[PDB]
Amino acid sequence: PVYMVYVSQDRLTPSAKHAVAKAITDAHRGLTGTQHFLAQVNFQEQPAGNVFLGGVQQGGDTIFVHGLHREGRSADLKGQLAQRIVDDVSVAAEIDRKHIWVFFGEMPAQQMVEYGRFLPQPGHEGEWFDNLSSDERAFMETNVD
Amino acid sequence: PVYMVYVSQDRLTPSAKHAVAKAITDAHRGLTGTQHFLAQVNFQEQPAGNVFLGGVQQGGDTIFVHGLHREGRSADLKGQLAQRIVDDVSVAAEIDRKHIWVFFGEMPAQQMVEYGRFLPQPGHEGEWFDNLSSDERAFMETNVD
Amino acid sequence: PVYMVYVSQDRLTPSAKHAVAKAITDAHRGLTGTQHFLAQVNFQEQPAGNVFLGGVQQGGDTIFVHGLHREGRSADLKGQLAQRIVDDVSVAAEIDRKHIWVFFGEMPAQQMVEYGRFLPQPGHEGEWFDNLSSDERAFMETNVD
Repeated sequence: PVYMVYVSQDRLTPSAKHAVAKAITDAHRGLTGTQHFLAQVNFQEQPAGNVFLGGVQQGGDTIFVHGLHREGRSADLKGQLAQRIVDDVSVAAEIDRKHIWVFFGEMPAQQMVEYGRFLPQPGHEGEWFDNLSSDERAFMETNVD
Repeated sequence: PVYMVYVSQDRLTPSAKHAVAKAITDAHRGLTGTQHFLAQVNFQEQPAGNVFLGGVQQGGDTIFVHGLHREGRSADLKGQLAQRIVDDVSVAAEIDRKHIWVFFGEMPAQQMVEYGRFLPQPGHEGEWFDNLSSDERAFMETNVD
Repeated sequence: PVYMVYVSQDRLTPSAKHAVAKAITDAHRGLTGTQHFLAQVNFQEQPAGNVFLGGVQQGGDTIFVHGLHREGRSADLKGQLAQRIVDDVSVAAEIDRKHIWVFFGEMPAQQMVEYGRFLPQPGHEGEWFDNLSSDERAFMETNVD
């Protein structure tokens, strides 16, 4: 998947960014089976005051997670995954849960490309990994924490 | 909903950001009934010259509104809401409507979290707000302009 | 369409941004037939280190293209469009394909607005253009390269 994470500049230190990425990644790995290296977390920083809620300019505590997923999982799994992200981003960022927004969007794997390769359907990532060329496997392997 | 608003750096003054947010938020409330505090406007500023139309680098005048909505509304309602955002943002920011792009994406409310809580379906915002904590309602009430 | 392109700061020069924007616009136009001026490429730059793969912070090499399309095209056409974007962007940015992520999201044209006007169904771009007013057609025409 790709998790776009919209935060205010200077709200998360580099280590807090690492912590937030590891929380989102571990959650997605834990609940779906997808290997760590297929999960990207992409922080998008904007000056504080760029978020408005109901017309009121905000400080810099709001966190918006936009999660882009392959189609094919159940509503039940997706709810657990969103709740676990709320949970673990709150702990990892030391920010209260009422600041955390999480939307999941879904697309057919047939129109999703990671590492220059089309994604498999959500249960099939094991065989998929194996007919990647040598180098592709070696490269992805290095992206695991 | 979350409205992501893609604009160039220094194109909108802070007063214009407030007026554009208010404009999007009032149109959304006026046409859907969703309470003000549930509508987020998130400005993503980039240096002018980062937008290309037909391969031709632009100045800093294009505005792309990307609305992330719950599923359940009619095509006619989304059409009126898209058009009102066009008209009202054009007025708020004093920009010709030909600079304004607006896309709506929808997701099930079941996979959509705001203020740390799962959203209801689009007609049930009343019941939903009546079963939040006292604190949660209070934090939420402060985000109305 | 709108192509959101997430790249690291100072990884693409002005000229490289242009080439990547031309690669995408040409790939889209070749394969779909949509006029050049209807294809927006919108570069979102963030400091290097804001991208985490498997929870591993990246340099500034990763590119994520998020395509926002009208519904109505075949899975095979979109597979050819995604592959050609990956290929052409690889040459134009001088970046290995293993760094390129491409996702397509689709929405009904009835909730999609470009240049302040609702988009037509795919394939209906020609007739659509002529019942635009003279000045709208004229502003649009200037965005071809």
